[PDB]
Parts: sequence; C-alpha cells; structure tokens
Amino acid sequence: NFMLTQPHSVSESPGKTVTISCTGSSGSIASNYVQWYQQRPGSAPTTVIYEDNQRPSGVPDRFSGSIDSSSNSASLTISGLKTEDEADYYCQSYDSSNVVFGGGTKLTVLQPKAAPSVTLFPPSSEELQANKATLVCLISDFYPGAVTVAWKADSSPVKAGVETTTPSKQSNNKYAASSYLSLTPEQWKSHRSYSCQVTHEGSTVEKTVAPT
Amino acid sequence: SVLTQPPSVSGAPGQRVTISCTGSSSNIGAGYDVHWYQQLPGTAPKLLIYGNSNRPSGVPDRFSGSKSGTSASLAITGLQAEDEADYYCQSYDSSLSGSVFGGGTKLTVLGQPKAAPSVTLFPPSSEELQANKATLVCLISDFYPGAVTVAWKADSSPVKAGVETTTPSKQSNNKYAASSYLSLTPEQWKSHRSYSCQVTHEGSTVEKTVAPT
Amino acid sequence: TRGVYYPDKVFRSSVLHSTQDLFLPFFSNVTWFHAIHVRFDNPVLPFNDGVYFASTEKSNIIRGWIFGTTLDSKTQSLLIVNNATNVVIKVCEFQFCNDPFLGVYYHKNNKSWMESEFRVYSSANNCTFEYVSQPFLMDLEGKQGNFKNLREFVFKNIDGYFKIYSKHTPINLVRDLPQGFSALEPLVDLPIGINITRFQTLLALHRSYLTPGDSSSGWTAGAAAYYVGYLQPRTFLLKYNENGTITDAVDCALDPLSETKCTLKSFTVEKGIYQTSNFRVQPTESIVRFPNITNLCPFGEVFNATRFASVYAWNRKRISNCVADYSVLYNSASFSTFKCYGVSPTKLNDLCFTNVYADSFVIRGDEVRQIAPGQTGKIADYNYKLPDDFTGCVIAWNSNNLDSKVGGNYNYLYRLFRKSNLKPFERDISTEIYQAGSTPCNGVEGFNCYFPLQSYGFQPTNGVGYQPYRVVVLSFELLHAPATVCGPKKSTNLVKNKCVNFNFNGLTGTGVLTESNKKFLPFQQFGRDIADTTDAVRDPQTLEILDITPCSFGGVSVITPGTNTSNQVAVLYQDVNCWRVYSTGSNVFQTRAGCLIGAEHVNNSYECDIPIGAGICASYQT
Amino acid sequence: QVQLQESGPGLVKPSETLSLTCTVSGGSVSSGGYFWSWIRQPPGKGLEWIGCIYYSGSTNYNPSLKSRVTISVDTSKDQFSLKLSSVTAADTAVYYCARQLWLRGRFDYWGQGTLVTVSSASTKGPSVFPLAPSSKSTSGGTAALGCLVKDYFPEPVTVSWNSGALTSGVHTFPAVLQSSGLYSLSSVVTVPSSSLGTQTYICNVNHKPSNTKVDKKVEPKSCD
Amino acid sequence: VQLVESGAEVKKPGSSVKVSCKASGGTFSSYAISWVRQAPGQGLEWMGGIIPILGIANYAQKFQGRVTITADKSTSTAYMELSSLRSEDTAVYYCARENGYSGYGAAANFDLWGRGTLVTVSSASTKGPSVFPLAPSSKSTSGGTAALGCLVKDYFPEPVTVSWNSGALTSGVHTFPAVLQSSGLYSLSSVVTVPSSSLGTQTYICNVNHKPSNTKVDKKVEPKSCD
Ligand SMILES: *[C@@H]1O[C@H](CO)[C@@H](O)[C@H](O)[C@H]1NC(C)=O
Repeated sequence: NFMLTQPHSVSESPGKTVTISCTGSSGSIASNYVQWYQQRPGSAPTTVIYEDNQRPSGVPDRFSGSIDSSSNSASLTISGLKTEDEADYYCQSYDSSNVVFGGGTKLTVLQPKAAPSVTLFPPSSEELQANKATLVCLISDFYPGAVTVAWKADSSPVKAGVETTTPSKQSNNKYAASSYLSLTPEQWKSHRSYSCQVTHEGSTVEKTVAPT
Repeated sequence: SVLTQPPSVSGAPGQRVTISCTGSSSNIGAGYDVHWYQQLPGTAPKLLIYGNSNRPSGVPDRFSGSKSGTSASLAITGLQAEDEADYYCQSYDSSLSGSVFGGGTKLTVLGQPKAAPSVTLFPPSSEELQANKATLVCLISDFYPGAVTVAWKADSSPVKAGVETTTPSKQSNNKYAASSYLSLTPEQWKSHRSYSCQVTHEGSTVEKTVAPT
Repeated sequence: TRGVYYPDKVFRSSVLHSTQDLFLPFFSNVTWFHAIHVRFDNPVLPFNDGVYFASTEKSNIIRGWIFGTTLDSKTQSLLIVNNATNVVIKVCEFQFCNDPFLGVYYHKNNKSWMESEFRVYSSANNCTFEYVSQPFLMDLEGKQGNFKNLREFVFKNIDGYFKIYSKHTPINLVRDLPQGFSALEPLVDLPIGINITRFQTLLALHRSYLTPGDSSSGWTAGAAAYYVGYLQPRTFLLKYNENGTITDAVDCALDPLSETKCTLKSFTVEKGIYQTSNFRVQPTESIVRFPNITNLCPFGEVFNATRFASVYAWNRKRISNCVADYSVLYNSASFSTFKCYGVSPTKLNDLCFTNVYADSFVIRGDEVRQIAPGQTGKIADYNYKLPDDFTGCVIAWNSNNLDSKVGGNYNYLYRLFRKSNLKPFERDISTEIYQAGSTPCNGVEGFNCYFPLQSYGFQPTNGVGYQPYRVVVLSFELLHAPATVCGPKKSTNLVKNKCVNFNFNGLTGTGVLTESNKKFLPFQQFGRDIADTTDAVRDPQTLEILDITPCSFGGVSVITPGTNTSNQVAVLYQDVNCWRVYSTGSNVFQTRAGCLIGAEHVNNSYECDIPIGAGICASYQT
Repeated sequence: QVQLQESGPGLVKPSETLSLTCTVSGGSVSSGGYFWSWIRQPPGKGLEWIGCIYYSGSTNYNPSLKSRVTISVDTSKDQFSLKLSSVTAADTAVYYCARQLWLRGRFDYWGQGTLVTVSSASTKGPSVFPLAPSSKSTSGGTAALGCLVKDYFPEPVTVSWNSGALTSGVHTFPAVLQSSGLYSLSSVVTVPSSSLGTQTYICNVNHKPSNTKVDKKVEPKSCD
Repeated sequence: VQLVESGAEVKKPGSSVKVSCKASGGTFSSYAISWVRQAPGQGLEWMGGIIPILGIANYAQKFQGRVTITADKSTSTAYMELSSLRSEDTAVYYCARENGYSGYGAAANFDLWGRGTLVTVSSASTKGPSVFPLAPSSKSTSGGTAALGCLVKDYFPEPVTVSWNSGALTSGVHTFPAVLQSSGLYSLSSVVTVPSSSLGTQTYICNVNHKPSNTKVDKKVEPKSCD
C-alpha cells in the first residue's frame, strides 16, 4: 500500500529555482529508485531523471534530483525555468513487484479583458422536419476563458436540454465557447421568443431569436 | 575444516623454519586475520600470535608471523628442545559461520645414537593355564619406536591373529620401551613345539626360541 | 554523392547526426558493365559487405538478382525474380544453371511481347521463405530512344536481416552515370537469415524473326547497362531536412578537405587552421575479448545461506575466478531493497572488477534504510559504515519465515555504544563494557556501565518497520591488477595490423593491434605512455601483450581558404620532414613547422593572411 | 534504433474485452532481456501502471487491476498484446507500451499514445443542420454563421468550410456529451455582412467511423 | 586469570555427559566463552560459544541438534551438555575465552584455555582386574641381573598406577602403556632389573590400587623351581 504524494500545481516565474517533492507514505523512498518523467501535452512521456541523480543523455543540466530518506520525500530541483518546461512531471518507484507512479505535477512557466462576442441561431427548417430542434448559442473572442451561459424561455430560466462547451483558447489569444439548447418542435413554437444570455466579468451580453 | 597444513615439518636448532597455512577465499582470502596456537605434548594450547603482527605477554620474541594473500606464514628463529609442539592456524570462516582450525603441523627436532634392539621372551607361567587363556608377551627394550616389527611364528606357519603394536614410552635415560601381547588358548599351547618373537629394526633381526616343554 | 540512405528510422529535423554504417565511398571506382547488341556480361560478384546496384533502363531489361553461397543446391540461397506477372522471392536450395536468363519472344504477325522462357533454376528441394506480390501488367516493349529510367538498389546483410533501399529517378544521360544527390528509403525487410558471399545478375533475353539460329545463338541483347559498387563501412555526415528527406551528405574519409566538415559538423568550412586526424582508415570489424573462465560464481551460497551472521560480526566472502551473472539478482521481485551507487545496472555485464566482496547480516527495516554511504545512527555509525566512494551496493529482502520464530529470536546482536566513530569497511568485535561516567568500569555491570551488544527482538507480530531483513552487501574494487571476475559477455577472435575497434576487459577504444616485445610484470595489466593513453593489452585469453597503435598518429594542418571562395586546400604535416601522408601530390615545400603540400612557395614576402607557423604565411593568389 | 507502435481499435463497448497490440520495430523482444510493460493515462489524470511482461511467461499485475489483465508475447510476430476484461466507463485512458531496460529502472522508450473511448450505444452517423444568419446574428459590420453537428458517435468529426478554402475566423468547438450520451459540436466562421447574399458558404462534415460525408449549404434565414 | 574444569569422565555410547568450566582467581565478565575439542591425533575443532552477559549460545554448523551449551552469570560458570555420544566422540574438551579486537580482519582469538576434560566411551562395564606373577627362567638369567615383574589383565580404565613395594623401589622401574584390543580390553606390563643375589633373601610384591573399582590386592612373586 505504497503510494507517492505529489503537489498538484506548482508555479514559478522563468529563470528562478523551484523544488518538486515526491513523498512516499508507507515504504521508504530510499528502498527503491525514483524516476522523473516529463510529459508534454499530446505527447508520450520522456525520462528526464533516472537512478535518482543520473541525468540521461539529452536532458539539460538543470534537471537535478535529490533524495531525502528522513522525510521519505524525493526532490526534483529545476533552475532557470524556460518556455518548453511547461509539462507534467511524475515520479516513479518500484515498491515490490508493482510499479507505483506519482500524483502528477504541473510545472507552470508563469490584464485587458476581451469583449464576449455572442451570436445565437434558431433551429433550422431541415431540423424541424426531422422532428428535432436545437438552439445554438456561440461565444467567441473573450478573455478570461470563464463564462456562464443561461438560456431563457418566454419568462423562465431554461436548464433542461442545455449542453455547453468549455471555453477553449483561440488563435488570437482569446477564448471561444458554445451552448446548445435541445428542444422539441412544439417547445420552440410554444414560446414567443428564446434568448441566450452570456455573463462575462459581471457584464451580460444577450441575443434572442423568435420563430419567423 | 579446509585449513590444510603440511602433516609434519623438520628443522634444526640454529636454522629458521617457515610454516605455511593456506585456506581458501572464504576464510583466508576474505581478509580475516589468522591466529596461531602452540600445543605442547601434554599441555593445553595457548595463544601465540594474534592479529598477524602482535604478540601477547609471556611469549618469546623469536616467534614471528605474517599474512599476505590467501596464505599465512610463521617464522621461528630459535628451535630449542622445548620447541617440539603442535602448531595450529585459526581464522574466521564465513561459509561455516564460525571459527575454523588448521590441521596442525608436527615439528620434531631430536637426535640420539641409536643402537641394536634387545628383545626378551617371557613364556606364560603355570598359573595362567587355568584361566582358559594364553598371554604370550614379547618385551622389547633399548630400541627405537621408528622401526617396530612384531611377527609371531610357530616354526611352521606365521601367526596373523592376536598381533598388535604398542606405542613405546620414554624412559628415564632417553630410551623407549614397549611390549606386545598375543592372545591364544591353553588347548593349543601344548600342541605346538615352540613359539618365538621376531623384531626387525633397520635390517637387524634377532630371534630367540623358548621351550615350553 | 550517391547511395546515401536512411540508417535509422528515427525522425530528425534541423539536426546533424554522425552515423557509422556501411555507406558508399565518394567517387569510388565502380565497375562498369555494358550490354550492346551493336556483350551479354552476367558475371558473379563477391558479396563482402554490400552491393550497390546502379542501373539505367529504357526497355525493362534487368529483372532480379540471385543471392547465395555456392549456388549449386548445397547451401541455402535466395531468389529475387520479377517476371511479367508478379514478383517472386524464395529461399530454397536452387540448382542454378551456368548462364541463367529470362527469354521474351516477339511475333511478326502482331506487335506484342510475351515471356515464354523461364531458365533460372533446375529444381528446389527445401524451401523456408516464400513471398508473392500482387499481379501486374508489364510493358516489356523496346525503345529506340535513349535511356529514361534510372534504378538504384542497396543490399545489406546484417544479423541475417536483408534491407533493400531503392529510389526511381528519371534521367536523360546517354552512357555516363548521372551526377547529383538522391535519397533512398526502405520498402521491406526480409529476415532471410542465410550467409551470402556472392551474387549474379539476371538479365532479359529477346527473340524475334530477326535472329535466326538455335536457342543458344538465335537471340539478341537489349541496350542496357548497370554498375556494381561496394559498401565499405565509413563514417558520414547526413543533413536531414525539415521534410525528413536527406538532401546532401558529407564524407569523413574521402579527402582532407572533406574531413574538416566532419570535425566541424557543418557543410561550410571557414578560413583557419583545423586538425582532423592523420592518415585515417575507417574501422571494419569490432572485437571483444573476455577471460575464458566458464565457471559459475558462488552467488547462491551468499543469498541462500542457512544462517546469517550478526550485525557486529558480519561475514565476508570473496568471489573470483568466475563469470558474474547479475541477471539473477537485479531481475527478481524478492529483493525488497536493491539500490546501487555508481554500479550502473544493465552495464555490470560489461565492466570488470578486481574482486567481489559479499557481506551477510540481518538488520531491521528502519536500519536497512541507513546503509546509504552518507548517514548516521546506531548502525551506520557504530556497526557498519560505508565509505562515500563505495563501489558496489547492498541487496536486502524480507525474512520472517526464517530468522524469526515465536517466543522471541534473540540470536542476533548489534552494537549500541561506542567511544568513537567506526571507520569504513571496518568490523569490530569488542565485548568490553562501555563506560559513560568517570567511575571505573573494570568488568562491572553496575551504574553507568552497559553492555555494548544489545539483543534483537524479532517477534513475528512486530510492525513492518521492526521486521528482520536479510541484508547482503556486494562490494567491488578497482585495482591495478588482472581482472579475475567479469561479466558473461562472449569473446571473439583476434586480428592484427588492422584498424579495429577493441573491447578488452571492459575497456573500449579504436586502434591498431600489433605485436610488442615489452615484458610485463605479473600483477600489472594495463600500461600507459607519457600522454596517459592506453598502449598495451594483457589479453588474458592468450596471455600475450599486444601493442596498441593509434589509427591516426601524426599532426595534420589543413589550410582551407574557405568553402565558397575556393575548393583547393593545402595540407601541412607537422611531424613529417620532407611517406605516411594522404597524397604526395605536387608543390611539396618543407618548412620549420613541418612539410606543406598542395601550396606553391614563392620567393617574395607579402603580408601574412593565413599564418602557418615559424614565420610561414600563405594566401590565395592568381 | 528501436521504436514501438500500437494497434487495436480506438473503441470498446462496456462489459467487453479489450484488444491492444504493441508492435516492436527495429529490435527483438526475446533478445536483450528487456521487460515490456503497459502504462495507461486518463485525460487530465496521472499515469497508471497496469502490468509488465518478460520475454518468458513471467507476469506481474497491479493489485487494483488484478484478475482482469491478460498479456501474452508472440515472438514469431515480434509483438505483444494485452487483454482487458470487464472494461467500464472509468477505463477511458491513453494506453502506452514501453520497453523497460531494467526491472526497477526507467521506461526508456515510450510508444505513441492510442486513444481508447469506452462508451455505450453504438456507432451512428451525424445529423447536420445549418445555422442561418439574420439581423440578430450580426453585431456591427460583421456577421456569423456555422453548421450544427448533432447526435453522432464516436469521436472524431472533421468540419471544413468550402473544402478548406475558408480558414480565417473558423472556430471548431470541442465536442461535449449530450443528455443521451451523444457527442455534439458546431464549427462556425465570422464573415462581413456585405457578402451574405452574394457569397456561398458550404460546410463539409466528415465522420470516418460511420463512413459519412455531408455537405450543407448555409443561407440566410427565410422568414415564413 | 585461571580456568578450571572437572576431572576425567567415562560414559556410554549413547548416553549424556555434563562438564563445567569454573573460573578461579577472577571472573570472565563481558568476555565470550567458547569450547574447543580435540580428537587424539586430529586437529582442534570449534563447536560453540557463549556471551555470558546476555546468555546466548551460538553453535557451529557441523552439529547443532545434539549439543546444548549453557552458562550462568551469577556463579560465573559455563556448563557443557552433550547427547547421543558415539565412539568417535572420544576426545578432550577445553573452555576457551574469546578476546576480540577492532581491525580489518577481526577474527576471534582464544587467549586463555582450560585444563581439559577427558570424555571417553566404553561399552564394556567395569570388571575386576587380574594380576599374574612373572619370573625369569634359568636360561634368562645368564649374568648378575634378572628381569621380573607383574602383569595385570582385564583392567579398566587406563589410569591404574603400579607401585613396587609400596614405593620403596625407585631405580630400574618402568611403566608400559596398554594397547587397544579387538574386545576393547586394556593390558599393561611392568618389568624391573634386580641382582640375582637378592632373589633368595628378600621378596618382590606388586601393589595395585584401583580407585574406581574400590579394590587393592596383594600378590607374591617367586622364582620358578623347574628352571
Ligand atoms: C535461492 O533459492 C531460491 C529457491 O530455490 C531461488 O529461487 C533463488 O534464485 C536462489 N538465490 C539465488 C541467488 O540463486
């Protein structure tokens, strides 16, 4: 029942130093080796440190590791942080015939507010003859990437059938998100109008549509 | 165990004698020190050399030792008449998880003007016939323990039963004396004409025949 | 600048990598084969290290090649034949004819070419590998024009694996092999696993109404040519583009000017002085030598001993005169603790040690973590201290079925009190009572007088920290002595007077092995010169001292007046008194700094542009 | 050098058997005595060790994944495969095969990560609906339009505007799970309002798992 | 100091023995006590050891299931107990005091040794010795001296001294050690040289004392009348 405890989020500005910990609960950290793996998003993990102090060929000199047996914690020291260092770090062990990995560490590299352009569309005629109805709300070009969307009926907050996409970073450093209100063809026409409200930094941007 | 030493060594009073004790890689080759013990013939062994360089109290400075590689060496400068003793080498054995002792080296330095042996034959007396046994003794004296041959013949065939060899003991005049006993029965004692005891020493054989009747 | 392919499948972009494989030498004197009707030459070429098949085609002449050793149904041989229907690859004991050929017939009534003769092999008895490709239609039509299609092929035979590299490039040259650079890529890997020492080219034979006679004389030969080159193993520099295709290559053994690019790792050489090497021959073979002691080491006795020694009086065993197979130790799940410092796992099998020392004892879990070289406590400071530069490591596991019985197991003791720190690799057995106060302690167990040895309570119900662990420490020492314990690596043969990479008792290097008359004292194995370089090898398999000769020993100064400015270069030899030089050439001038070739000496005195040494200056003039 | 390539389907139904095969190119499984291990990683979570195999029949499995992992080595085909039984929705992870130089050492060479998405229902094609621009769909001098991709399974779908001719202002949103466990998204583009009635906008939606390609013209809303 | 053990003992082939090593003039406090045996004609053997402070015994790997060794710290004594005695186990046992030291080798050495304890086995029980007279003949008496003595038969054990005229004779006496026989019987001899002029005026008698047998017989030796 040997597991490795890691800090979930460590942040430090580039060029400075930072220490990443890896603490074992039951088993001693000096009993078995500790391997550190740097995994960039959308890529396979790569061995950055092995044998607890041996840097493999290819990694820079800054990737240095140390072992503290008294506190049962393995340490990883990074000096002179750069841009490409923004990747996940995991500490490995062996336990006893059972390889045990770490929790995961997000070494972070480390303000104007962009306007939330909102566009709303009604269900199409082709969707209506297919006995379906979906209201699509579109949010784009906003920063920070934290928005809340609340649909509206004639005079009611709509929650059922609401599906939304998380804000994802655009090419122009802003964020974009969408909201989908699935309805029946009768629900789309029983109300006079449907509106989508997007809240961003306290401000609210609203677009509405009606069956026409 | 595996601490083999030469079975015996020879030396002179004025010449140096080197004793070699070789073991293996688990006892001697592993770096363990060797201790030397001296055992007089009739005295419990005592510590002679410990740590391959040190000497305890009461030991003469003539005894010297050294250890190198997988073998041990012991150097003695003077060899007096009291130097006749058994020497053992002892070290620690990792495989046996205990102390290991050497086989022992026999150091004998002696010399005396040996002469021809003298033998006497004593027939059993009359009172020994009623004991349902016959003890034919053969007393030997003024002889040496190096060459002791005890052969029994009855003038028609050699006797190969009841023959034995006894280790002689030191006398008060630097001499060794022993005896041999033969087991027979009074029923066959009178059947044969005579018996004799033959002793051979360095090619010298003396024969005397007694007459029971 | 031909025959360059991809040595590995690793994708490289904007990075220059140095590879040592079998490559085409630059500007090699390849053999030329011609077949003009106006010369059906199909000889047997030896397969030493690789055959580069460069052929230009205009009428689909060359079909395939045959690979084998004896080619007489006595050894395994490979078939590659491309007829008009499919592609046939077979590995059987074919009975080859003296002059194999493929016959294609032509009809006067209708303009059509169709193959009718298949005379390659007599019969095949045993077959191992067979490959049949998808069917296709092939033109087989002769052309009255010049050559149009150029085909290049690379054949390699390493560890029984056949890799074929090919690339099609359209050319319009008449007879000469076209210049330029091309990149070849793999298409298939064939695990034939046979020994090939020779090969023969198989061509196509054309017959029609214009060639009267019998079968052996009534035929014509199509206009075609092909060239055969050898792949000598030389170091090369390859430029990998962003698209992943090699656009240029640099030879490291063609010319002294070409070796400057290899040393600088760039395709452009600026003006200056560069020292690449002397007359250099690329290595062709690799040899490794290890002692022939085929005896198993007594590892099992130390790790499976019936009784383990105490903490203070720990046993010590010496392991030698055997091959050390650590694969049973580092690949097991029983060893609870297996941490090493400087041992370098997965490499022990390679390095050699003077001797192996094994220490056996039992300690608790909270004290088995203290066998690091730098630590303090009641075990690492009073019972067993490891040095900071300790070579070797410690192996421990769990032992509760053994050395742990009910009612207490008080058969193991450890030191509790000591007046001074224990030296590394020192064992002390002292039962004298330790004293704390100023009171006398002449063999009295009274106040302030405790026994240094304390008993161990190995109860089965204790915690995982108090569990008794069986500990084995492996110690390795490096000494100036012949190695009697080494790894399990195989030992190859020995070659002399050749530039061959050597691996002697864990020492790897490149040089020439020559006989030496030096006498070596018995307990020394390696010898070094003033420059602290290896020069002699004991070679314990033969016990003969072999001199180590560097492949390049002299000093070479290359006077390169840039790359884009000019291509002609001048070579200066420091230790040559104007021969062991790259080329004699002409305009040989001897200076105080050495001998200079390739440069013209004048009686005038101009400004110093490119210094040479000892007042000698050179420049590029008309 | 050597490399590792994985195969097998990118999907598995719940309560079924997984079949993932890792192929070694440029080396030998039996030679060298190199251990082979499977390591998975859920999206946004840490790496999880599944099990390891040797060139022989030696096998060790994770205690949480015990009695469910079956891994075998085929030396003839130079490949090794892992079988997972009773796969649930929590098994959605990126599986990696990695050679192990040492038993307790580094995973020196990591293969590329295959994506496994465990979900119910079945592979069904999308329904494409247009997003008709209007006066309420524009804010200023520019207008927005898009295409609705609804009720498809599984991922991924590729949406291109005018066969890739339109890339500026194009925003394809990440898919999200519906209330019925169905994937849905939309791809949008911002255009000037002057080119509404004169320029044709066609979205091209492709769903490779279901072999479905749908092109949908986008026109301004016609009020009825 | 000094180490004192018990006297010689005789046991049975398959019985139990018990000996002790008493310390005189001091105590072996905080000093390990070991036992070393020595077969007649063979080398020394290590077979045990006690640290008396903690009372823990460590035995050798040659035998461990038949020998139990114990010691008492209060009385400063070490007790040796052995089970299943055999014929080969006939040897002498010494109590060895270990004296350790600090060094690279660090091998235990025995500086002080005991006086030894003879442990012998004999299947045959103790019996009554028989003494027979021996007198020279006429042919054996050719000069001024004659050889005469007494022979003892079937006596057990070996240490049975022979006295001439209750110690009144000290010149010309000799002691002959016995020899192993097929039945395990012991037989010694004794002969002295005496002038022939004393054969008719003073007599010769042999006095044999047997401490374990609790017997002491007296026999008269006379010259032969026939020869
Ligand atoms: C010790 O014995 C076990 C059981 O026979 C065996 O598995 C193990 O390999 C042995 N140890 C060594 C070092 O061979």
